[PDB]
Amino acid sequence: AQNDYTIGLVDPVKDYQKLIETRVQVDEIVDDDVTKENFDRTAAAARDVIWRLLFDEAGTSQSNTEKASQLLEEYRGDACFYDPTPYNEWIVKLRDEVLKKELLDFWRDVLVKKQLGPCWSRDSDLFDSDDTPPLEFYAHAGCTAPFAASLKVRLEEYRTLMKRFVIIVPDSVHQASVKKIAAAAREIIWKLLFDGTPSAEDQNKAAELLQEYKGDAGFYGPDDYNSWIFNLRDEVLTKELLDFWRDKMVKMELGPSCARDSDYYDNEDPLPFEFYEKAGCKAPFE
Amino acid sequence: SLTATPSRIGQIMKYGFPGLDHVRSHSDYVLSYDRRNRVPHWVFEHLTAESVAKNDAVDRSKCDFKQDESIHPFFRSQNTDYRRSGYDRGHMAAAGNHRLHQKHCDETFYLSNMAPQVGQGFNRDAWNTLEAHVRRLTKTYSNVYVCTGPLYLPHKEDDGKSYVKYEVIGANTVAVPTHFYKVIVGESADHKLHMESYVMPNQVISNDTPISVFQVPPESVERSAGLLFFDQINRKQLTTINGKKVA
Amino acid sequence: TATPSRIGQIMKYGFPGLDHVRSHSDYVLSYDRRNRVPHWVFEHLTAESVAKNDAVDRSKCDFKQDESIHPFFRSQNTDYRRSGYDRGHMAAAGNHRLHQKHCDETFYLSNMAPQVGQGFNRDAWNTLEAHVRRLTKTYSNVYVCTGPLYLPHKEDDGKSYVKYEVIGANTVAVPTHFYKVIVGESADHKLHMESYVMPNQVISNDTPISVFQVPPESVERSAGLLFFDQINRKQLTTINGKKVA
Ligand SMILES: [Mg+2]
Ligand SMILES: [Mg+2]
Repeated sequence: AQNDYTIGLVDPVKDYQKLIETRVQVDEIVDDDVTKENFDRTAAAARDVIWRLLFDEAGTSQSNTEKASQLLEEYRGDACFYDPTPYNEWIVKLRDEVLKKELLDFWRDVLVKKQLGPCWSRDSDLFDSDDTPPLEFYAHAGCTAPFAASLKVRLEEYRTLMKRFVIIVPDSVHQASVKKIAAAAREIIWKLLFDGTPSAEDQNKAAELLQEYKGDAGFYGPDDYNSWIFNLRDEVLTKELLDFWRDKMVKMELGPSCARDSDYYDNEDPLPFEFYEKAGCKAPFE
Repeated sequence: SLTATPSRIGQIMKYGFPGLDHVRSHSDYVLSYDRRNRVPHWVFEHLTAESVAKNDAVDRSKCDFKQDESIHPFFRSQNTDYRRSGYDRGHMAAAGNHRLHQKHCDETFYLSNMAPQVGQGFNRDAWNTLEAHVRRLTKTYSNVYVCTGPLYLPHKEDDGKSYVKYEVIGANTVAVPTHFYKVIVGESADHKLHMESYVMPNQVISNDTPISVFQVPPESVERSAGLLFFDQINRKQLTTINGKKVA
Repeated sequence: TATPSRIGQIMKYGFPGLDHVRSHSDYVLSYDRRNRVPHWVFEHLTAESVAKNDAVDRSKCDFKQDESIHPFFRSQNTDYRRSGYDRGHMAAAGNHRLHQKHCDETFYLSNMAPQVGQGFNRDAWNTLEAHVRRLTKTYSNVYVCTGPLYLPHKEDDGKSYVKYEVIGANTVAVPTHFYKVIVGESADHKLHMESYVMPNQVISNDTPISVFQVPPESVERSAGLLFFDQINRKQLTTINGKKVA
């Protein structure tokens, strides 16, 4: 039933756990007032049964004391999170009954050894180090708190230049420092290729730089590159540097920057097929 | 027109604000900036056929990625953060959604509008496909409202516990989101409202993957983002959600 | 029954941010809906407001969900139970002793982040909270901002990542660190700042809290917030015990 919190003496811990699981640990949004009462009613049923298991004189202590110990431990673990006060007050009366009836093994082996007295900062987020530890609870029948002792104690020319000069720096300044190395890359390439008829060595050195200058341009803004690369191609073709055109500019895809090489572009952007479509060549892509 | 205008902000934000963290207005989009992560919490856009139409007067080639000086220096992403990071500077408010004027487009290139996105297979492909779809929605709906933003979603580990984990790049520790969303409302000719919402992972996605597979209930985006979208619309008054009729 | 609004008094030195700001009777909170914990809380303390009061009994207070938060973003007791984490006050209950109600309001789960219990929440973090309260003996007024951090670590690959646990069905974020940034006002009207970052982990009871003092600007850079932005840092007399000169 809805308003019944039955904990049988057959499997007390299991009956107790089912009530918590269904009435308290609900992963649906519930009024905290409801949840608090649900736990208070489960707690009260648990306390009743523990008291009976220990003192009723039915059954055998062998069996019933073990049942009480297990239920007490499970119940206390929940009380530390949901409601330590009722547990803290009741556990004092339980001890007092335990001692009066001279159940000293249960006092020593269970309540003391398993530290099942009042909840405190060792076991509950409802407490902290400035609260008074429940040391005194345990100081009965020759026992002390197990925690008592603890408390007493408590190309590469271009690269290197880019590595040196390229911190909160205004865009236009950093733009210019990038341009200075960009212009300096463009001007030596034009020398290497057009001071006369370029050697195989100097065609390699021009292609070397142009690939890395393109890569950097694709990040810093390839708009200058995209204009100028057309001028370079036209001069390559006027000077008849066919070897340079085919094996370097075409083969290594040194045309305009695009979505293949740069985050300035995406899918919908038109690829630069037309740039490569000279001297019989085609774009190295698709 | 050429600056943030009170009438336009109120037009863009017709259906409410997803959140109120560090909200900034540009000429044609609205941005909430996440100072901790150095990327937006969200951006908001109101698209029409006119505003997404190709305009000869808009040259995207004149636009460069630049630091946003209206953000305190401690919380600005910089080009240095993204350089050789393995990530693109990915627009939240896409440059193609803002073609009424050059400056409208220019303003999408502030690094405060950027988040690290996988390039090939996402920013440049699959994510663009979603962007292109939202623009094409203007041919169905006269007005298309869209909120775009990052997510940082948990995964399970060998210990059985759940964890959020993400790379942060550069000296400014720019966060790399695990996923991105778009939550979209179109207004039809009659007074009907239609919602779409997508969540796509920030990773290489196959080019043959249709964007439809990334459709998610809007409430699951809300729960993950810590935001409420289109709060002025009761969801019981939508006509469809991800192509599915509402009661 | 003072005339100026309490939120205005507490927030004298600025707002670190303006996301989802709630004013309680004696503290101010900005709530992080994505993480289901605060971005920050702010308190203004005096000797009176932190003094032991017969009329305030912390044991009468209950941890409760904040019904003013939308259901999607609300942390719940079920999220913390057997998580391995305490429900950790950002605005500590011991800081708000003028009235029972002021104390009760710090037990809203919206004021909580997951905190390591023994060795942290219950101990070292409490030691810092007690230190901030003790400052009201030196300074007439003590202003303090407390909040979570989610700090990156570097891995074998030379890359940096932010990693943190999320607990319960409501995926409540477990911060990696917490800070307090504190300003005391002297009787000579001079301003003194302190600034701590502590890891959300077991800390030895032997560890002096001074070990955890860091420059305030480091906390700001990491938090994505500005603290006491109405004080020019050249206006301060000391920062973490050292003279500004
Ligand atoms: Mg893009
Ligand atoms: Mg605490």
